[PDB]
Amino acid sequence: KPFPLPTGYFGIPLGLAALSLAWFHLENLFPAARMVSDVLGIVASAVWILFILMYAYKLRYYFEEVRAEYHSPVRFSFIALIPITTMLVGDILYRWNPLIAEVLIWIGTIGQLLFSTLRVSELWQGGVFEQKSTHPSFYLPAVAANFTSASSLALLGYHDLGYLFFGAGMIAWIIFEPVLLQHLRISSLEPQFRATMGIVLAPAFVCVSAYLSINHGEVDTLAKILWGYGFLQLFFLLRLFPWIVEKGLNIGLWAFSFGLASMANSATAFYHGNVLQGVSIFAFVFSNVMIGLLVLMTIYKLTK
Amino acid sequence: KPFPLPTGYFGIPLGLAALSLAWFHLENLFPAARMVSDVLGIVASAVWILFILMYAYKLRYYFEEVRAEYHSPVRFSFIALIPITTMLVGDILYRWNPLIAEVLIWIGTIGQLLFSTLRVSELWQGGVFEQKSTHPSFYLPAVAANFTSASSLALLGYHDLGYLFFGAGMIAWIIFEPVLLQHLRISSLEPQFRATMGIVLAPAFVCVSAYLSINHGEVDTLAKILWGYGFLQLFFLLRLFPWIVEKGLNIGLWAFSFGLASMANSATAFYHGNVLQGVSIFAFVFSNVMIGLLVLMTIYKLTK
Amino acid sequence: KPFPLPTGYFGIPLGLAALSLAWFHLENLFPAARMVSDVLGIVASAVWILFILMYAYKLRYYFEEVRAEYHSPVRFSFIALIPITTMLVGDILYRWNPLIAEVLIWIGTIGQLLFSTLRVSELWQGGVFEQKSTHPSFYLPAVAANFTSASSLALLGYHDLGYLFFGAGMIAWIIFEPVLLQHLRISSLEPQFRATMGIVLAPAFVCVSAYLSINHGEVDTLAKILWGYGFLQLFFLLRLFPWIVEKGLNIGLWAFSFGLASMANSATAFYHGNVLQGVSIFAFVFSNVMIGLLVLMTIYKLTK
Ligand SMILES: CCCCCCCCO[C@@H]1O[C@H](CO)[C@@H](O)[C@H](O)[C@H]1O
Ligand SMILES: CCCCCCCCO[C@@H]1O[C@H](CO)[C@@H](O)[C@H](O)[C@H]1O
Ligand SMILES: CCCCCCCCO[C@@H]1O[C@H](CO)[C@@H](O)[C@H](O)[C@H]1O
Ligand SMILES: CCCCCCCCO[C@@H]1O[C@H](CO)[C@@H](O)[C@H](O)[C@H]1O
Ligand SMILES: CCCCCCCCO[C@@H]1O[C@H](CO)[C@@H](O)[C@H](O)[C@H]1O
Ligand SMILES: CCCCCCCCO[C@@H]1O[C@H](CO)[C@@H](O)[C@H](O)[C@H]1O
Ligand SMILES: CCCCCCCCO[C@@H]1O[C@H](CO)[C@@H](O)[C@H](O)[C@H]1O
Ligand SMILES: CCCCCCCCO[C@@H]1O[C@H](CO)[C@@H](O)[C@H](O)[C@H]1O
Ligand SMILES: CCCCCCCCO[C@@H]1O[C@H](CO)[C@@H](O)[C@H](O)[C@H]1O
Ligand SMILES: CCCCCCCCO[C@@H]1O[C@H](CO)[C@@H](O)[C@H](O)[C@H]1O
Ligand SMILES: CCCCCCCCO[C@@H]1O[C@H](CO)[C@@H](O)[C@H](O)[C@H]1O
Ligand SMILES: CCCCCCCCO[C@@H]1O[C@H](CO)[C@@H](O)[C@H](O)[C@H]1O
Ligand SMILES: CCCCCCCCO[C@@H]1O[C@H](CO)[C@@H](O)[C@H](O)[C@H]1O
Ligand SMILES: CCCCCCCCO[C@@H]1O[C@H](CO)[C@@H](O)[C@H](O)[C@H]1O
Ligand SMILES: CCCCCCCCO[C@@H]1O[C@H](CO)[C@@H](O)[C@H](O)[C@H]1O
Ligand SMILES: [Cl-]
Ligand SMILES: [Cl-]
Ligand SMILES: [Cl-]
Ligand SMILES: [Cl-]
Ligand SMILES: [Cl-]
Ligand SMILES: [Cl-]
Ligand code: NA
Repeated sequence: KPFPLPTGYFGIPLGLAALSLAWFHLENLFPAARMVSDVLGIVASAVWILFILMYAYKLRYYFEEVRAEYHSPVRFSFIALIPITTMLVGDILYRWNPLIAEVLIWIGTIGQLLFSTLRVSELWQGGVFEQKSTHPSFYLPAVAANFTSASSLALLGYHDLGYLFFGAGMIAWIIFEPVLLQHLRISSLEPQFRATMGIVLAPAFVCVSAYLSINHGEVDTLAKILWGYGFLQLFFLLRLFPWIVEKGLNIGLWAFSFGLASMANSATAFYHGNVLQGVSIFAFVFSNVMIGLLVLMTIYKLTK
Repeated sequence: KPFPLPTGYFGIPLGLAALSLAWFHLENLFPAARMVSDVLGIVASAVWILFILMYAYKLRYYFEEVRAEYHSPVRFSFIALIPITTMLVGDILYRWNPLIAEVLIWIGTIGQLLFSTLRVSELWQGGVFEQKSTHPSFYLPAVAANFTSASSLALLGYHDLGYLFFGAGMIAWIIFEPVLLQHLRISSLEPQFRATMGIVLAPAFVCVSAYLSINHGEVDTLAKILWGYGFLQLFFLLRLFPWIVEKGLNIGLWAFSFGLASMANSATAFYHGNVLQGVSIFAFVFSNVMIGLLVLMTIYKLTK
Repeated sequence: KPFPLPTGYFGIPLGLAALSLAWFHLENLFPAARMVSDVLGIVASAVWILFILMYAYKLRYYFEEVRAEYHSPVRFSFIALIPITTMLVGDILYRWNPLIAEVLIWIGTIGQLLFSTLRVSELWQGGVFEQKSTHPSFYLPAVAANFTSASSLALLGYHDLGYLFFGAGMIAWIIFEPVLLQHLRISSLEPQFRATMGIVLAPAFVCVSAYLSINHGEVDTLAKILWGYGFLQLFFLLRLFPWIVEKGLNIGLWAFSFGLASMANSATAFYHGNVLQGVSIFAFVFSNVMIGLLVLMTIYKLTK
């Protein structure tokens, strides 16, 4: 029996793809990592293909559900997961076929830029977006899609292009988070949306990963500044975790994967640069354990 | 028959002065640019003189209109156009008389600092500024006046002073834009004010132009970050343009000139630094075509 | 007759400790400064000890007042003064006993991190913090505690750790000030709270002092950017001062000490780096005169 695939589900391959790329950067330090990087990679791409097929199905037979998602001042943001993961799969495929990889990366970059130009600017005409629309998911089209373009174009050798996209993501981040934290302080989020709190972890770590990708792994003052703020939000989120899962654990916690994987990626670069190697090992293992718990609970839900 | 000159009209020489200075930086790459730079320069200064005279007239015979502008939590910002363009005319005059140029630049810097100290701080006593007061024009006294002081003082050799003013402008920018974008998302702007959306283009490009002026044209990571965010807002604004001019074209679109000219200026520096030369040429030509359309429509309105 | 010590009173040794450390950095330029640095230092530590004892008393016999402070979405922030000054006293003691100094600095760092993880994140569950809770004092646990950890750990040789804490403070600063200034524009502050406006001066100068502490006194572009924004807020505050003390002078003005002392500290580094030496001397003297007026009025209040 057919069914419209919920767009949020792209968060699953996203996380897994990100984790692949983290292990991929351990290769020259520990060659066995390459094996791990391949397995995650293949799995992430399999799911991605399947999900793309399902979403194409949803575009033909449930198109009005997609349109309603697209016009919502909140739900549209999850549409951005599609180009994002498309770019990440591109990065994975680069290790085997740089030509398919570049095609995918350009599809994802052009698509996310076009999505945000169409929709996020249109938010500025007012009267649709409301105060209660201020959701962490807004980071996906505004910030994460940009950081992913930046690292992917860097992967292809377009470093200055990557810098333009990186600046767009970083300043969009700093421009949106103030009002998001203020809204969280005043109204916060209903249990149905609380799992979305995990995206709050993402901006600093995704930022630093894209920055280190474009600047050839140079762990400078900026990268440490970013890492400090990221660990601050990590601690806040750890303290908040009981409240976030107050109504029970659920697949929505895949929202943390993006931050967790990015932490692991950044950890790798901090480890090559010989900066805070102990914190790096801790971060790398902790994000891997957390994404492993997520995969275990997702298999338990699927097989039951 | 006398008439009080609307303060917004200083936007016209402002734009033209900025465009002059952009072409001025092409001189060592294409000497013919110097000719263009002179013509724009002279025209910008002519208008400036005329406008200053009119505004002096308005200060003597319509003073209460100026006072009402000054006390408004929205309209006061356009007063800042006067020192800003005063500084820009100073920069133009530097090519011929550095002494008049320095006098003008100090007048403009002291005047804008004194204006903002008097008025913007007073906003913090509450009860006059309202949520509906959150207008893009607030960037003029808070951000642009500062960036203009920074580049002008740099022009005079006061680089560290210029850096103080640059930091004031950049952090004021980052501190105000979050709530401005949130307000645009929720309420946006009535057609009477929509042309003011063009000032949203300005901060990143004016920032980067002032930064490159103070740092001797060094196109570094910061300048590329700024350029990326500026092009993001440019694209948003292009998408929004039909809505902005929904009630018809009008002289208010001169609000875009400041961003457009600044883009052209930054383009010049990016071209000397051999960074994204294709994007630079595109930006330079596009801003020149847009300001040319503005001059053509302003002549059509004046001669009809 | 016993009495619960008001937590805000830690602002007094804080300021004095900060001023000590400012003079301490003049030593190699003017050895007499070391004498001044010692006197302030000893006084700051005496008060600190006394205040700690009183607060321990308040914890045993007035515990419910402390708990009510802790649960308030506004008043909790002053609790952060305790670790902050604890760290500052640690820094002073370093000149004589590095072992006690390190113990104090770790107590203060662990304590402030734990305080903010417990309480500031909990703000994000909503419904307690209100729009009217947006107070400048929020900078203490969010921003200043972090900058103080950063400089203290640097003092101990943990420069990369210090950078993590510095980034947390700087991005927390930039993330909170937008909504604070917007709230000040719209509602501002009742006379009972107006003295708290002095904390608005603090972020940029405390930031730059921590940054120069961690980066070995290198006065670079960032430090000048910060100094420019700090002087902008200084001027705004000077203009606002009559309104701030509209209902009369009071001990609450010690809220300015933290910014003033930090200005003096930054001035020292700017003077060693040979950057804006005239502005540096002015800043150093002006903050010293202002904290001296504060000490004089506090003695007049105590002896009367
Ligand atoms: C579904 C994702 C694409 C599948 C392509 C798998 C290619 C198998 O790649 C394997 O790993 C090594 C290094 O990665 C390669 O050198 C070899 O091709 C093979 O050992
Ligand atoms: C990934 C989502 C892309 C599709 C987003 C849907 C946006 C289209 O929007 C809709 O398109 C219709 C076409 O008939 C028009 O009739 C409607 O006016 C318009 O609202
Ligand atoms: C949120 C904004 C943070 C920007 C961080 C900018 C830090 C770049 O600062 C650099 O650090 C080096 C220290 O090793 C110095 O040698 C360089 O002169 C300095 O430019
Ligand atoms: C990304 C989220 C971090 C992992 C969530 C761990 C759950 C934290 O809270 C849980 O309850 C108690 C602590 O509160 C402890 O008994 C458990 O260790 C922990 O599982
Ligand atoms: C990345 C975070 C999701 C992976 C699983 C984290 C573990 C959550 O485990 C937590 O343990 C508690 C008992 O200690 C339970 O009461 C909570 O419901 C449960 O969330
Ligand atoms: C109204 C603005 C001031 C007018 C001064 C015009 C000076 C004419 O300047 C012209 O351009 C050359 C380079 O710019 C100069 O070397 C020469 O003076 C002349 O060729
Ligand atoms: C460029 C605009 C500068 C002028 C701004 C007007 C600010 C003066 O403000 C007005 O000045 C009057 C002087 O009689 C006083 O009576 C009023 O109290 C005061 O509101
Ligand atoms: C919004 C804040 C962005 C600040 C950008 C800071 C970037 C300065 O970063 C500099 O980039 C160079 C790469 O060429 C490195 O060699 C330097 O070590 C590094 O300090
Ligand atoms: C700074 C503003 C950018 C220039 C405004 C160009 C007007 C964009 O929209 C106009 O309508 C249609 C596109 O929507 C096209 O037919 C036209 O090319 C264009 O003139
Ligand atoms: C800098 C932007 C102002 C200069 C003029 C931009 C051109 C705007 O041209 C646009 O073309 C459309 C038809 O294509 C018309 O419907 C719009 O009313 C008109 O704004
Ligand atoms: C209450 C704070 C601790 C008191 C310790 C005071 C130690 C007195 O220190 C004095 O200053 C000199 C440099 O500072 C030291 O070399 C000498 O110990 C002494 O001259
Ligand atoms: C420096 C301030 C530290 C103390 C903050 C008080 C936070 C404790 O909080 C209180 O503790 C009580 C313990 O009996 C509990 O019964 C209450 O549920 C709880 O609100
Ligand atoms: C608010 C964010 C401001 C960040 C300031 C970053 C400035 C670092 O910029 C540095 O300045 C030097 C100029 O001496 C250049 O030589 C370096 O290449 C450049 O990286
Ligand atoms: C940190 C606060 C700065 C010092 C406060 C100085 C008081 C400013 O205002 C006071 O009133 C008049 C100016 O308005 C003048 O007569 C006085 O010089 C000044 O004392
Ligand atoms: C750091 C700021 C506090 C130290 C004292 C600053 C001096 C404030 O002096 C001011 O002078 C005015 C008269 O000129 C009085 O009317 C004000 O009440 C008084 O605040
Ligand atoms: Cl579930
Ligand atoms: Cl470590
Ligand atoms: Cl018109
Ligand atoms: Cl190019
Ligand atoms: Cl008092
Ligand atoms: Cl100086
Ligand atoms: Na707000």
